[PDB]
Amino acid sequence: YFHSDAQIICKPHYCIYFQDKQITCVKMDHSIHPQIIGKDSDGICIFQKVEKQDFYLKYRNLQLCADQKHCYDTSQQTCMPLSASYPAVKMGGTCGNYNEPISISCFYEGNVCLLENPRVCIRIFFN
Amino acid sequence: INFKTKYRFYKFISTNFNLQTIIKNCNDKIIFSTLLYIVNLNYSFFYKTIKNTDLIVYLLANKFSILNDNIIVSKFNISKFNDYIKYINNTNSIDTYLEN
Amino acid sequence: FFTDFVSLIVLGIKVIKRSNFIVYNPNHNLLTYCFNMLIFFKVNGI
Amino acid sequence: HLYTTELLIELILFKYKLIILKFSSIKYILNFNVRKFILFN
Amino acid sequence: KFRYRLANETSETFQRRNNRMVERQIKRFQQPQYKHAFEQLQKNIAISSNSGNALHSEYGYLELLSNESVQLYKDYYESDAEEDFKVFENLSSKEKLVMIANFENNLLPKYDRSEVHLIPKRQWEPAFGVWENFLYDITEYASFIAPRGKEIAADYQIQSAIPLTKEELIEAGLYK
Amino acid sequence: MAIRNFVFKISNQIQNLAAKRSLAYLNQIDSQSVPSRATINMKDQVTQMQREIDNMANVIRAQIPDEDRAEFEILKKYYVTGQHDSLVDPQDVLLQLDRIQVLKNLKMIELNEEAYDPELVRLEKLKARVLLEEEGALLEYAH
Amino acid sequence: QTNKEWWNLAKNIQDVKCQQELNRYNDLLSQAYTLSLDNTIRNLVFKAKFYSWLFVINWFKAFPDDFHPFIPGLEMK
Repeated sequence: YFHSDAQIICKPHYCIYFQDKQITCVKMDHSIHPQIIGKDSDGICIFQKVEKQDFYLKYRNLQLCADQKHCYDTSQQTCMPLSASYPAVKMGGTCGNYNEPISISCFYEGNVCLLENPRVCIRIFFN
Repeated sequence: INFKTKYRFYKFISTNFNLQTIIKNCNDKIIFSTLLYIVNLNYSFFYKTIKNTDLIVYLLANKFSILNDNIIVSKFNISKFNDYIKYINNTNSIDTYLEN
Repeated sequence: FFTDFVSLIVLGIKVIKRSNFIVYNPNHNLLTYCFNMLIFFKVNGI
Repeated sequence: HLYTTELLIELILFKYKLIILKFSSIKYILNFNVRKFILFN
Repeated sequence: KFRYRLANETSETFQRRNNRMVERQIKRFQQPQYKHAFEQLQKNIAISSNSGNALHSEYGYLELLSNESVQLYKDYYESDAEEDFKVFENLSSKEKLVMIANFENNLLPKYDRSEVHLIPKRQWEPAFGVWENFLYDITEYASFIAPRGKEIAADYQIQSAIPLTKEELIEAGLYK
Repeated sequence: MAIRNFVFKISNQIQNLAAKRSLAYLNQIDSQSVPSRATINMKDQVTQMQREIDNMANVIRAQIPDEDRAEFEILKKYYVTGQHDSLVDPQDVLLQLDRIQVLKNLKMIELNEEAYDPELVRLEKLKARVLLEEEGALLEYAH
Repeated sequence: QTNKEWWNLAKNIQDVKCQQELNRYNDLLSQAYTLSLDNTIRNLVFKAKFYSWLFVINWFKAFPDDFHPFIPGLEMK
């Protein structure tokens, strides 16, 4: 079903019947990465928050938090659990990929804050 | 907490701000989230008064108003001896005239 | 505390003047206002 | 904090100053410090 | 030799050589770099008047003094085939200071810059007492009289460095 | 009024002297342009001092072993600007120094140590120490 | 008329173009005066005598910091 999902991704997505049936079958099969890629590609046409969140989560190859397989089906909105999971994933990502540059370059935090400060009023300067 | 609203703000930030000069060799999602964490850690005293997104847009707009591409900014406290030395050594009149 | 920020360009391309800042900032302020309303960008700007 | 961090800062500066002193003389260090103090005054 | 050039020259020869020197200096001061240096000199007068330590804007003007003195020497003595400028090509700190000692800004107003500035005086209120009037006078001095005096004195100091423009020199009849 | 005028005359002279002290270098009112030179002299001294420090590092950069250069640079940087910046973590500077020391020891292992089992043991320990992709359980099972 | 140690010290020194700046490094360049002597009793006695004589002859020479004819400077470099 991965090839069919990839083919449907090239054509019009999120508005069809055979594509919806293929997506339902893939979600039932519960693929590891092919399902995530299909969900990211199909949901790109209709809105971008869910598709981009799935693509970013699949960039790190996160097998856990499989709520996306059900949330992406008829994703007219976002559930509370899905929103909480996405927020937690983003916060973990920023924490990790901010601690990593500090380890690589100890002056990274000093640089960025000094890049946003110079062109401000005295209100931000006094801080 | 309004994931689409946060993603809409991220899309606006990426649309008009390059955002790649600040952090290299990474995706825009990581850069945006890292900048959010930095501003949260350093600008909560203004979070309690003005909006998070408003402050972020103001800071990024000013930073890229200085120049779109990479800049190197060094701060000095003229009242201190070491910082005054660094300030009067690094700065040049030629560079200032040439707008460098 | 009062501090002086010295901004230099690694590329060497010239920075833009203060009037260029006062031109650049309102453009993105208006872009954000079109994006979202009820914000107070102008008050923060001045 | 504010005590262990300052001890670590002092230790790192001490390591650098030991590296300096290994490849330098006492007279040169005294002259440099005297000139720096005169500049500070 | 350059400090007492007039002693060795006649009146007419001194006039010719010094006119060449001053004309070339005037032409140099119309360049964008010198104009920018003087503009930044005037920009940070308020900040620089609060400390004896110089700023970057102040040091931009001071760095031009050595090269300006060297160029003045070259302009006055360009006729001398016995003069070697390769010694001026590179100088030490002491030599640079020695050259700076003989620096003159020929676009400055040559007349006396001393002036009288009137600062309004507060008249003692008969209603108030001695202590209340004294407190009012101290507040007036620390808020108005002292800033006015500081501004006047700083303006007197800075105005003895910024030159007249070519247009002002022509208007006053001091050039060409 | 006479007392106030006398006080203002004293204040006027004091303010003129204060502005002369803090702005003598701008103008050539003083004969031979003395005070200006003094301030310029100061700048020279200041510049020299900084250059001196840099030159010292260059000397040390040419006499230490090639393996140590990076470490010295780190320390040098922390002596120049790292300490004065409050947003730079001395803990992270120390962690970076420890990582560089671990890398140096790993390179030292490649100097023909000729230890059959200790080579693998130390390689695994250093890989898991600097938090590489290799897991600690990997070397635990290897042992 | 210099040696390898002084040349190394001076080549590691850069961005110096006036003799005053190089005079600022007079002690560091004077470190090039390295004596490859032994630690025996006779060599230690000779070192003591030679250092005392150097101190006396420098007292009689009496040159200031800025005039050091025996410490090579910018001309050699």
